[PDB]
Amino acid sequence: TLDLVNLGVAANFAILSKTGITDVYKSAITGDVGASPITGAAILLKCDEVTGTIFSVDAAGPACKITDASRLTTAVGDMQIAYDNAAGRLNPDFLNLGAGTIGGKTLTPGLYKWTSTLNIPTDITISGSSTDVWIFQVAGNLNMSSAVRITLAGGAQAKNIFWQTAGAVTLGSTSHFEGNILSQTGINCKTAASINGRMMAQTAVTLQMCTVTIPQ
Repeated sequence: TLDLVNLGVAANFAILSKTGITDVYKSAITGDVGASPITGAAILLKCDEVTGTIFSVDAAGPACKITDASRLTTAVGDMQIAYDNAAGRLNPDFLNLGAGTIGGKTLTPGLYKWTSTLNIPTDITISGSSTDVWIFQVAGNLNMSSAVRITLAGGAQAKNIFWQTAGAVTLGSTSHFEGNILSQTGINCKTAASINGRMMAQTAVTLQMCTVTIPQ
C-alpha cells in the first residue's frame, strides 16, 4: 500500500508559495497562508479573505501578517522535500492513463505517472477507502477545465491525495479540485474555482475569487 507524502511543516498551510500569492477580491481561504523567500508584500490577500494566519518573512505584507522567517524557511524546505518525495516514487500502477486526458474516469488507489501534460476536461471520481492514497506524477502541466468537479467516493479523503506537477497547474473557473498540489511552478485558479487541498507552489499561487480549504 502506497505511503503518504509527508508535508512536514507545509501541512499547516492551505497556500504556501515561493514568489507570492495574487488574488482577485474576494477569495475565501480556510487555513494558514505563507510565502518565502519573497517579501510578504508579494502576498496580495486581505485579512478578511483568510481564516487562519498570514505568514511573512519580513515586516511587509497584509495588516494581520505574522513575521516568521524561520517557520516559512522550514515550511518551504518541507514543501520541497515533499515535492522530491512525490516525484521520486518508483513502480507506477499506471503510466499515461487516458493518453493524458482523463475526463469521466473513476481513479482507484495507487501511483499514477504522466510523461505529458495531464488534462481533466470533464468530471472524474477518486474512489477508495478513508485510508487509501493517490499520488499523481505529472511531468508537464496539469489542466482542469471550467466547471469540472473531482468527486471523492468510498471514503477517499482529500488529505490522502497528492498531485505532483513539473509544470504549472491551471484550475478552470468554477472548477472543484480535491487533494494536495505540489507544483514545481505555479498554481493558477480562475474565477470561483474551489480547492479542497493545499496549494504548494515553488513559484506563485494566483487566485480569482477562489475558495481554498485545508483538508480535514
